[PDB]
Amino acid sequence: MNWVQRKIYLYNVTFGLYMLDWWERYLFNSLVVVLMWFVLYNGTRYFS
Amino acid sequence: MITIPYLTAVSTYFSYGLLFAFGQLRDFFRRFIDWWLQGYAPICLGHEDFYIRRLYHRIQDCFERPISSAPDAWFDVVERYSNDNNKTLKRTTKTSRCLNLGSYNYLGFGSFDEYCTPRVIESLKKFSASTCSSRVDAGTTSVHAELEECVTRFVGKPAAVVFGMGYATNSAIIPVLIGKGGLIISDSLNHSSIVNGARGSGATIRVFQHNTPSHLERVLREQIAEGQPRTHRPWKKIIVVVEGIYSMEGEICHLPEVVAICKKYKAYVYLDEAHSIGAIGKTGKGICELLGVDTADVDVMMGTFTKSFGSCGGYIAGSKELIQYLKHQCPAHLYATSIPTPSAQQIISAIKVILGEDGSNRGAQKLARIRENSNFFRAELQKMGFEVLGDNDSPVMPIMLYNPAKIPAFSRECLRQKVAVVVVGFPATPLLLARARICISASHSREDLIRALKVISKVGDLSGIKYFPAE
Amino acid sequence: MANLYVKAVPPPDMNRNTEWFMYPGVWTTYMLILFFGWLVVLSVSGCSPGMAWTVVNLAHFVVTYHSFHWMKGTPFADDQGIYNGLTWWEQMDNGQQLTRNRKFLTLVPVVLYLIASHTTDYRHPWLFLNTLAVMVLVVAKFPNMHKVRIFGINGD
Amino acid sequence: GHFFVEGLLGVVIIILLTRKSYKPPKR
Amino acid sequence: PLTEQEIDELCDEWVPEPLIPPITEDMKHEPPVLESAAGPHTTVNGKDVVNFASANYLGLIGHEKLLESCTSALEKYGVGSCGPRGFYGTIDVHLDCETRISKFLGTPDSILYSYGLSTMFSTIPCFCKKGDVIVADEGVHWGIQNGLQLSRSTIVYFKHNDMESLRITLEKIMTKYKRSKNLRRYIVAEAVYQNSGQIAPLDEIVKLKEKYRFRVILDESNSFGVLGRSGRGLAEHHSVPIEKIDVVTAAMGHALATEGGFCTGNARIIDYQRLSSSGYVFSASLPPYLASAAITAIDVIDQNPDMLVKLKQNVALLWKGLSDIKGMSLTSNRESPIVFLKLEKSSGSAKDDLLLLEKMADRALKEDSLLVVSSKRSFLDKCRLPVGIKLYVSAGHSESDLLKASESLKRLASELLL
Ligand SMILES: CCCCCCCCCCCCC/C=C/[C@@H](O)[C@H](CO)NC(=O)CCCCCCCCCCCCCCCCCCCCCCC
Repeated sequence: MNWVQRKIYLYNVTFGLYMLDWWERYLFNSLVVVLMWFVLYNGTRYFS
Repeated sequence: MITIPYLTAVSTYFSYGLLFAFGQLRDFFRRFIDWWLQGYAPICLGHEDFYIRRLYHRIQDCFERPISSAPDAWFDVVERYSNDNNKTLKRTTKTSRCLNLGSYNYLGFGSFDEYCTPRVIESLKKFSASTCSSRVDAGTTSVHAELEECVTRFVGKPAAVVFGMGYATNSAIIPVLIGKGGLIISDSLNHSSIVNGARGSGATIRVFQHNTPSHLERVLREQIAEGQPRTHRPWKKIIVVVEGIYSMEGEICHLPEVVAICKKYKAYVYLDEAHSIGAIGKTGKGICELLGVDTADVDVMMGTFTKSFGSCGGYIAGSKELIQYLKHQCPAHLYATSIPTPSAQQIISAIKVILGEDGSNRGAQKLARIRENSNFFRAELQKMGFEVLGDNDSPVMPIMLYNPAKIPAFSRECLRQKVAVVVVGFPATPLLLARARICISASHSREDLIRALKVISKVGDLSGIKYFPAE
Repeated sequence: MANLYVKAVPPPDMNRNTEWFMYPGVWTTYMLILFFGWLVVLSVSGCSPGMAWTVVNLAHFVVTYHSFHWMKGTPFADDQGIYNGLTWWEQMDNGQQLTRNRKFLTLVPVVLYLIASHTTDYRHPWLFLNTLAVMVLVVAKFPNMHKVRIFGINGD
Repeated sequence: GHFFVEGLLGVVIIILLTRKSYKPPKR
Repeated sequence: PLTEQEIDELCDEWVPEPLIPPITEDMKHEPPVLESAAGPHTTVNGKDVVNFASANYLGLIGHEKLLESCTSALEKYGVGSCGPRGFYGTIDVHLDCETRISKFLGTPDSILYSYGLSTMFSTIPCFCKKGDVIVADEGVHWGIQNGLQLSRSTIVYFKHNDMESLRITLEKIMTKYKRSKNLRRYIVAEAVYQNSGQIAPLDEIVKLKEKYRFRVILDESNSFGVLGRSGRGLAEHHSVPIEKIDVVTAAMGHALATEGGFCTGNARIIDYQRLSSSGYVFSASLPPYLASAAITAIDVIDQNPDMLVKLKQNVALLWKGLSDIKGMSLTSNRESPIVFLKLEKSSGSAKDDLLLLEKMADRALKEDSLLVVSSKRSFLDKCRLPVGIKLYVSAGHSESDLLKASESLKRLASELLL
């Protein structure tokens, strides 16, 4: 395992995604990737 | 009592909320799927066992692992498969060879030694296993009358009675001593047998902070002054129940500071030497010898032969007229079947080894070897940054995890590298405190401990369970 | 990456259902879950903050009323069924009223209703709903409405 | 119609943040 | 409020009760210490005596083929279990025993318990909660009536073996709860009663429960391996499918010469008791050598169905000899192997009848070498059935020792009771 492959693994155990099933884990991962793009774009452009 | 890293105590509640929100969505989308048993009522409501199908079924391969060898330092683990969409694990051939770290033989008597097996086997071909009767009918053999004298010499007290179960030694004896109109100040963390034992009578139950005597006295004062709940009558009895070593906390009781408080308020003490009857003490005589406390200060003493002596059973020690009363009124002595003969012959011949009456000198090496291993293993984990509980001498050392998703991650990554451990979850322990239990015996060599340590250190880097600073 | 330790002391309780609420971090997570949801509804479906604070207040009333004032009993068979006729709210704090934890749970739906009204200029299509929530949610957390059922609904 | 509600709840909020915790009644 | 000095007196004027009551002179009598096993012909104080107090019905104590199977599993696993079943206390022999029992009885699944007497404390409280109804039998042994109290539910009793008093109770239960329909109802019985020696009629019990929608829990430890024509149990006796009985528990410390218990039944009820019991998830499992002998003992029962027909002959030969007794009267059944003998015409009081019975059981062994068992009730037992002496006849008893127990029991009651 390289560095990112270990940080992704550490992210899974701390937030409880290691236990969920293949769709449950993909339904929450996809909903967090959309909230990270709506903050970057908006937040760094709607203020400054 | 348990320092919790604040930031790790916020991601634990967020992980349990994700397992609850995703568990209530699959229940409402399954209640509508029952539109596509004969007149009776369901053996359980859907909302009853919610944490047995939405939490325990996700990690069921970390429990009930079958083995096909004696509970030794090394044993064989049977590999199972999921077959039908992960619902019924079925076992195969193709065992493994792991390093036993989740059993209980502290002194290493649960295997095959050159002094007990030969004697136990020779006494089973003369009495033949069980005797099919009670102890007041036909169940008192010569081996049952000689085993009640060995336990009286070991423990120290003037009399003793041995039973066939360690869990029925607390549900069938507390109702005899106290009833309706009495009080039981129990410690918070007591075994379920004690609790069920207090609920078997009409006695009221209270609870004082785990292992702090300054709260026991404040609980006793209120109860003695106040009286019985509704009708303010004075209690007729008070009994205080404590434990020698509190397992899953690895804590040795503050027995001298609990004896002196109960001795002033006229209460009775009830000791529970389940985990500390062959493990701690310079001669294996328990916590009354390690802490140096008079043995006549405690009224009743209960114990168990399952963990140190490698044989099922239990005992109660007390004064000579307490045993005479129990033998005549206890329900586990009048109705239950006597302890099997080869299970009682393995306690006599194990006690004769610890006391050094076997001719050899290998009874003190166990007691010496079990003190080093537990001290060297616990001192090597603290310097690596782990959070291990215990004092200095108890051979139980829980490692805190705090996250429900680190239970399978810690067990499955240790089994892959051939180390076997035990993990405990939320329905059992409190929501925030999940941990792993490590048992160190007197049969592990130093090389085995070194190998196990270099694996536990490597797996704690991935999961990041090194909550403290290293060195 | 680890600091700020707290030696959480163990209380009495003896009820696995409602004893987890005394440990440290239960308030900072109740507010973090309300903020995380707000941002999750403002991004998946582009809206205004006022229309996001109303959906976070309406969804929080359906998830709290069915958990705190509907389901009775405990999901653990360990205690047989001693509390077979007590809603989580009635089990909380062994019957004690107006405690430190009962004051925070009663002051969360009120403060979450003042933010969903002063960010939507009141109006009338949303002021009704946001007024039915608090009314029905605060009335149930009264010290007098203990073990009382309206017209014998869900009480035997 | 916008200040009579925010002005009243602050009064009600102070009322329960000062009450004394008491045991339930007896039989 | 009481001051912290007013409190200090109330803790000084308080004086507690003694831990135990004073020990009397009639509260101490040591039982016999026997040597060389415990079969039909045992040994006490040198002299050879006749055993009638051990509950081995099939005569498997000391069997040649049980010792060879205990030794092999005792030299391989050890004498201890080390740990619970939920951790690392699950050896393969434990799984093979549960597979063999269910194949013997013809049932999907099975479960093992460590102690024989503790298979009813965790089997009753685990099914009934604090809001259900139980209809017990008012003559059930302590083990069963302790699990009835552990499960905080509503217990209603009925007359001993009176199916007329069962219908009356069921009718009144199905009216006092006409509104509720969530309520779970259970009927708790016992195949061959220990305190009376009567055999339950499983013809009306499974016909009355199929009209009121109840559930049955049979505790058949005194019938499993002896009552049926093939040794299946009570079900075979009354010829009823073993599927109508929802739960079937038994103890293996009777006709199996081992220790432990089990609980047979469907798969949805067996696996639910695995993850939510009390004496299964909080106690050490069976030692492997004790569970490796039950497997051997079950095969002996299958391969030899004649040592059952030889048990009926023994009980019918000891029933025809005690048909003359004056002081007492056979109050048991006729096919059950627990010949009871309640004493006709109560001499003294409750504690006076239990002293005259224990003195007659002591003289029987101290004169002509006979071990018999008499009723022993504690203050926790809530049974009110008549007291008496019992004889656990076996299939290994001879014809000479079977007639030597009726002669010394008929001449010992005549010169005492009367
Ligand atoms: C996806 C992120 C969160 C999404 C929703 C998750 C929050 C739901 C928490 C519900 C709390 C349940 C309280 C009592 C429920 C009882 O009924 C049941 C059965 O009786 N007891 C039990 O299950 C035993 C108690 C243990 C339950 C563990 C759940 C606690 C996990 C989080 C606790 C602290 C975080 C939330 C505190 C309360 C939040 C209230 C819900 C917030 C509204 C969300 C809507 C945006």
